[PDB]
Amino acid sequence: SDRVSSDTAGNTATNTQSTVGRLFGFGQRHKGKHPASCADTATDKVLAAERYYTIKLASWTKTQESFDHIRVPLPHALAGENGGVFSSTLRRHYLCKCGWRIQVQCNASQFHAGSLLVFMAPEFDTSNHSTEVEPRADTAFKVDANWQKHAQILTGHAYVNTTTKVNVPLALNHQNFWQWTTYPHQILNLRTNTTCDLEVPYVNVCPTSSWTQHANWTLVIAVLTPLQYSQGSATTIEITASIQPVKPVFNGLRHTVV
Amino acid sequence: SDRVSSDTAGNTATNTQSTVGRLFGFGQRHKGKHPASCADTATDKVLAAERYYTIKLASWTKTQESFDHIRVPLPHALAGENGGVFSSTLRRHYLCKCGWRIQVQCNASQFHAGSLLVFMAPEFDTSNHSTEVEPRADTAFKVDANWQKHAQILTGHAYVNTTTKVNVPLALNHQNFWQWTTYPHQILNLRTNTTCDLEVPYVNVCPTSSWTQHANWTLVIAVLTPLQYSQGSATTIEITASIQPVKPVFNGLRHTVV
Amino acid sequence: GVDNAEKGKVSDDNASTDFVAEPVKLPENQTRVSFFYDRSTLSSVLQSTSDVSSKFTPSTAKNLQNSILLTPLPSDIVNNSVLPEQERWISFASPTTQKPPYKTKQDWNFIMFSPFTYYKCDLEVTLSKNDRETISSVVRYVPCGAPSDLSDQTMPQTPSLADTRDPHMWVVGQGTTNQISFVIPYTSPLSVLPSVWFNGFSNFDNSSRFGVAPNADFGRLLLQGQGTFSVHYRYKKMRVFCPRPTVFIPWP
Amino acid sequence: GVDNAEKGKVSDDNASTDFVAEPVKLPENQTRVSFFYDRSTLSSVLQSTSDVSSKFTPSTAKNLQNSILLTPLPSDIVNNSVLPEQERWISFASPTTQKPPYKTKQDWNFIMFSPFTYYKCDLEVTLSKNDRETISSVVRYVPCGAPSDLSDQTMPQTPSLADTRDPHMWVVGQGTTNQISFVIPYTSPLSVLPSVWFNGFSNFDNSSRFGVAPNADFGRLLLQGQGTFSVHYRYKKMRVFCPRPTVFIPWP
Amino acid sequence: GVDNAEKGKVSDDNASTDFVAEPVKLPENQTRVSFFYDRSTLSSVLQSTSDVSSKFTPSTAKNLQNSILLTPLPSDIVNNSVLPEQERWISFASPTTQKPPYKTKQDWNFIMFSPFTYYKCDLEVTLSKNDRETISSVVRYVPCGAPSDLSDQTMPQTPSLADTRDPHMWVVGQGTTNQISFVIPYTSPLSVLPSVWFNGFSNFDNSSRFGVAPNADFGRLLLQGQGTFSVHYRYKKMRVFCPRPTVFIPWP
Amino acid sequence: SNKKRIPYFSATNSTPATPLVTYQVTLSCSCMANSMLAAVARNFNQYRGSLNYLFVFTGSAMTKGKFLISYTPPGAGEPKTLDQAMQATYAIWDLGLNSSYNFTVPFISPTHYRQTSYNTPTITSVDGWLTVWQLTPLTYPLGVPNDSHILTLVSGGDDFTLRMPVTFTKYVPQ
Repeated sequence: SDRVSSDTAGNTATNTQSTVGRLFGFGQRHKGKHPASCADTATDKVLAAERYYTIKLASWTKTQESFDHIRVPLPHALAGENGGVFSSTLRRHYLCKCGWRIQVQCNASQFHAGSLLVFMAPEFDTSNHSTEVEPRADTAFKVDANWQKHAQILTGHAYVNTTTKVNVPLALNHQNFWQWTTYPHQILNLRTNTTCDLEVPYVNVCPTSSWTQHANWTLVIAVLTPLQYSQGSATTIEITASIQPVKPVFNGLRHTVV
Repeated sequence: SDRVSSDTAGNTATNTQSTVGRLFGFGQRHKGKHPASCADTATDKVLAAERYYTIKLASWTKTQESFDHIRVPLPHALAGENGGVFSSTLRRHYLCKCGWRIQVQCNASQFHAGSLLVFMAPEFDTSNHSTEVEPRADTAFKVDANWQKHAQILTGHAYVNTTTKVNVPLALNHQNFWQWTTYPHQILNLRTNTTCDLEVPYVNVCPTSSWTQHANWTLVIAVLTPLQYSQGSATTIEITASIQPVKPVFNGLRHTVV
Repeated sequence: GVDNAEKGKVSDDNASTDFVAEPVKLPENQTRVSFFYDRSTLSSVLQSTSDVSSKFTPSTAKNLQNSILLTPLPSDIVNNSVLPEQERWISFASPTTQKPPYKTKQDWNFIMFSPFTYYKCDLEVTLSKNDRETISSVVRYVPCGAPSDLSDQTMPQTPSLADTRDPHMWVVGQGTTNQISFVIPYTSPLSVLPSVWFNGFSNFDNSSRFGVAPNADFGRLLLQGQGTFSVHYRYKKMRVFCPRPTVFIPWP
Repeated sequence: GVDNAEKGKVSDDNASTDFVAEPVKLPENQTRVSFFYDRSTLSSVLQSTSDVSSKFTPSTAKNLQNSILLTPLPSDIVNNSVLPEQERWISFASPTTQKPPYKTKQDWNFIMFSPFTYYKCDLEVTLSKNDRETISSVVRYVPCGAPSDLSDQTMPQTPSLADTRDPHMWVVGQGTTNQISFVIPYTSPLSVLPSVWFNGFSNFDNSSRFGVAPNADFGRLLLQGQGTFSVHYRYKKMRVFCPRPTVFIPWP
Repeated sequence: GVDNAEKGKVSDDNASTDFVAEPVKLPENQTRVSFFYDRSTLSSVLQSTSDVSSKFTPSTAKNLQNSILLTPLPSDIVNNSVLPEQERWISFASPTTQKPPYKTKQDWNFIMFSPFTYYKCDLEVTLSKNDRETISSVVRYVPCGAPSDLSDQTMPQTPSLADTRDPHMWVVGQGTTNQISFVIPYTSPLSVLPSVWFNGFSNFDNSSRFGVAPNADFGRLLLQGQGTFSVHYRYKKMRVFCPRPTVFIPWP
Repeated sequence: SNKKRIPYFSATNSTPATPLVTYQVTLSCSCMANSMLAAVARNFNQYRGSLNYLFVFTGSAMTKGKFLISYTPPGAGEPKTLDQAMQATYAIWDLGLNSSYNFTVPFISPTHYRQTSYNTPTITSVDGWLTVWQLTPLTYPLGVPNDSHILTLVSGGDDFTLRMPVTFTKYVPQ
């Protein structure tokens, strides 16, 4: 009913029929103001970049447990070729400042059970935790390919070998997921909605970001209640997301990164 | 004196100290209006694309004769990686409409002699003439690597074998260079100026261009008077150009071309 | 007086600038583009050997087809095309002589003198029978890029060319004067037509003949009935854009 | 955006509804029904082998009669009828080829494109001689459903078709141009004519050919004099009612 | 009453919503961020074995350096760095015990309770001598990211740390009370400091230790003179941004 | 599946890496050959304006799912992946209470008018493709047929126009 919602962005448009509204993190929106830390007049209002970029994220199975999650580093998740003009413009600029408008999608049925927590978090560790190796430029800002387990992050994850780990009780990349709900979020309850709509402004340690070195925002999808269904019900349950950079402004035009 | 001129465009700026003014072809400028043939709101006012792209063009030697020339297909000359954000945006759009602001540079000395004709021409044949082979996507819109001779274009150049050429008196790609001066132009006389400044609006058979199939504008540098100098004078005389797409507007956003 | 051609333009002077003289200008307007091109010039020739009441079938005979592509630029059968297409060059009809006639159709006056890159206009077409034998012909006009519809007769003994809603003309009898004339509007999907060259391809895989613009014509004329007919073009409300070089002429 | 086709109709959107776009509408009116159908299209063919000064006698020769039933729909001799009647289907002329011409007369353009159930209009008829031999013919127009009057001559050596008060035309001589044209008003007793099918019978004992409406035509044309003549129809002040499917086209 | 947590937020109710009750709110403001953090908490410890009039030389002794990195987050010698750098994790001092003390320096109260992603504030530092022996020490404060200047004495028998224009303190004598306190302004080139993690690198070749922000501190404190000194931090005009999870606590 | 012509396409509990259907935007598409739009357009030379592609979900009320309908302008060829398709004009269609989705192919052209038909495709007669992808798999409970049928229709949009009356290439009915 009042749950039918359409949202336009450039030459793209998202549509849902089970929305529970859009949550604005910090009650703020990125207004697109130029960073006062740059003298060069920024490149902005690029319609071809102010749109929704949709990508498949993961398959939800009965094996996932509460707090298992998928991470989507930003803006990096869209710095690839599929980032269209947002990407091609980003790659050719030293700095970028922007917010995010996101909708994650996931449908099941009236006979399926389970729920996900969809949230945005600033300075949320996106590094690989299945190794004791130091994170690198090409391994630190990648969209998770597999669901991440939860136990190994409560007290953090030090990039040191297994035997040293014993004398390291806490790492600064710790994430007490029991409170992940304090981050701007929404819940995707299979019985209620098939979409979640969020939007966050630009936050960072500085006016604009040298994105090549920093993924300030992270979109995270964690299961809260495990997926359940009986014999006969659809077994393929997938999660998708439409990500829109809100009024991105670019500074420091230069040759592209490789 | 009044010949010192600076021109800003985005994060670029050209400077000359021997200008003879800027010539506006057809006394018109591209105002950046959206094409009425497209329903989608165009992407425009991209500061990172509204700048001067400078490239080396050719070496001028005593062997060049009157009317030998170098061609610069547009927008193709800048559709490569060195086209910066203008290029990366162009490659991801079906249509593009724009004008051109250009300055070709070439210095010598008070002891050198010779002159060049710098002009812009619409629908000026940019195909390869050193073969009887049909022009292709990757050979039709390339910036000349070598000076083009003049004799083989007065009556055109048919893409047919040498023996058939005998029964083909005229081809539609003919260019009576004796009148090349009827095209918006300027002259680079070594004794007078080291730069030429031109600007042309957008002209074409239609509202906006499917650039992938058409190079509507061509920048041409032809020698009018052969280069001369005595023993001892600098022998390396090179020609350069700063090309700026004037208020380009893009329509039909899509995945990139390869 | 002195000037600087490198500017890109110099003043248009008269005798009074340097000498003790007066301007001698007299009003004149026969140089206006619209007026100059608003007159009929031979631009094509057509030939048919089949009767009116029969099925039209594309044919060629000594470089003459029974259909025409309406364009002042060179047109002819290109690489065994079913109907005439716009050419990119002119060829002699004879493989020996090295002298005209050419095998390609065009308005010689337009090709030899078209100092512009693009043009816009309506087309007044005149079709005349080359001999005094009583005419009996049917002509079909097909708008730029529209279906040629080279189909069979749907009814016995009827001119298939007339079996259409497309504009068509039918002239016959001793009361007629062996000719046809009419005017058609600009029908190309292009805003303006390229007068000489088109620096590009017409399809997305860039496989077409480089140099020829897509749908750069005023349609076509298909004819049936006995006879050879000459064609004239008259450019109505002619408008031209972007000055460009004229065809080179051999040095005397 | 979302909608519900089960309603029976959905909105006509433009790019602005879902995207950042603008309407791009340009004025155009060549799609108006009246304008579209107000042009001559080949719709029939007639043939006669008897002279002007003789008694008109219904004849057939290789599927061509010397009289016509004025209707865009298929018409032909039906079950040995004296004159052509409206058909319910189209047949090939040849029993072998499986290719046109068809033996039935009709306006192919109307049959292939008549997206309406009923229509109303006046009829402009054009009759043209298929060859340049000097014409000498008499044509009789008989209003819809009126007596054909296929009687003998009442006076020696006179065209029997002209022996009427019915509208008739007489063209002859080297001063003529071998054609005839005229416009007739809608004369059917029906308010509007069925454009494709008529789901019923025409008589009270329901013995007629189901599918054909009674008096659904614009009359007939009887012709005498030597020659084969093609016929065109032009629908004046054309009005159509109740949208309906177009003729199906084979899948490419 | 009912609600929908999927919205992202639900109402903050009191007993009156569902029951026959009244709000019971009493004014209170000791929960304000500024007030809460505006108090001194142990955050570091320093140790020196060299006299005042000597050249300062970076040293370590049982996990205690003679210089400090001013940051509430864990700091310590990292991979043989000359001076303490910000750590990414905490380690026990003992390789056996699996019990504190830790070898890394930090404000335990800040680490254990910092429910925000970024913070801004001035720093009030307190330095206290761990025993009652008369103090005789010189401390040098170096702004965030400024040169450490670990140079030689330019003059004989003078404290090299005092050989600077940088803010420095000198306390000595039986009239003193063995402590030093002062407040420094936020000096980092960053607008706000990351309180827990920094999801990125600090250099352009992304070779730094991922997780540590560039220049995320309040400077450093170098000390010379005999003794062990404990350090306290007091966060003045404390401002925090973006709520985030607290350190997890083992289940009772 | 037997090369027979039907007014719908199928979808099920999976997300193919290729589009479920692909329609080239030309009033000449064999795909819309028998639509009223094409039937009328065949008698005109050029068109201009929006095109409306209406999709009606006919699956059960218990079936859910999301489609990504994309319109890719020409120049770089047909989109080969979802990544490419979503880089052009697109709308995400979510199933639910409302049964159909009205998708508009914006009129994006180098020319003001476009040809209705052609001998060989040109930049004035062929305008790209409309592809519908499965964003999320069609999902449903037990006791529901795996295949859902989506009806597909076309028509001119609000600002759609045709011009220049002509006769199309004749053919023999069958």
